Amino acid sequence: SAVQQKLAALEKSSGGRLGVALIDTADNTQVLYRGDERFPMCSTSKVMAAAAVLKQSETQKQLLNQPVEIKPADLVNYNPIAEKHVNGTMTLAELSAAALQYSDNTAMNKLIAQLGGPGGVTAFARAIGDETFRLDRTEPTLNTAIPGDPRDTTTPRAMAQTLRQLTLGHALGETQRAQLVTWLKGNTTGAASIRAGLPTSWTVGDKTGSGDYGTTNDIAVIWPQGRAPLVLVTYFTQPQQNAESRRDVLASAARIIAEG
Repeated sequence: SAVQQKLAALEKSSGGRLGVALIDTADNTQVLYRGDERFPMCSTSKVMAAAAVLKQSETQKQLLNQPVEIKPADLVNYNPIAEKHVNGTMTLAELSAAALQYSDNTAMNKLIAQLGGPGGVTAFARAIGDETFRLDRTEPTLNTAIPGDPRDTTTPRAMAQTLRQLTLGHALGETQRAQLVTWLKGNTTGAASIRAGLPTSWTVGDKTGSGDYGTTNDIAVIWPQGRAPLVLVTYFTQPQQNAESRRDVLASAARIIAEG
């Protein structure tokens, strides 16, 4: 099709590998580019950890208010929110918000611990029908993004379908789904990625991710003005381990998608 020719050209101009999945919830059409190739998730995996904890709170009604210690030993490489609360506590709700809206890596590791390890996050993916998602490591090593390494990867198609179920479907209870949507809409790290390629009137909830090999990711639920919402996943990774992030590529992919 036309969009796929433009995405391929975008990819060729960028020198990396681009994976795109769009689900238009209006007619459940999908637009896929390398939709079944694995990409390193990096911080986009935080959505699954947060959703898994939300799923637990459907039974444990007070779980999100449970205080969790933040100790100096918990801090890893990027902890913009957790650093503000070292030797104090944050609730699981506050940790989920920090993981999603600030990409706080300590918050992610606490969520993983709450779920019983990476295997507990992966289990939740399986429980909602995602057989592709796999979380193997904690922060920060899940971001190594080594070419060909299947660890901590998913495919654009799988992540799009799963993000649709979490935010627009009924994989979570209504209060949990609304909380997830509110968190994503309050993301602070996404201004230069998918959002930058979309009309400013469209409301976006997204989670970015970045890692080694210039890996630059964004997954988004998009509410266009007077139109059915869209789910857009854009993964991008590059051949050089030290390559710089290319958020502009995600913005351009979104722009190409939005033209249709």
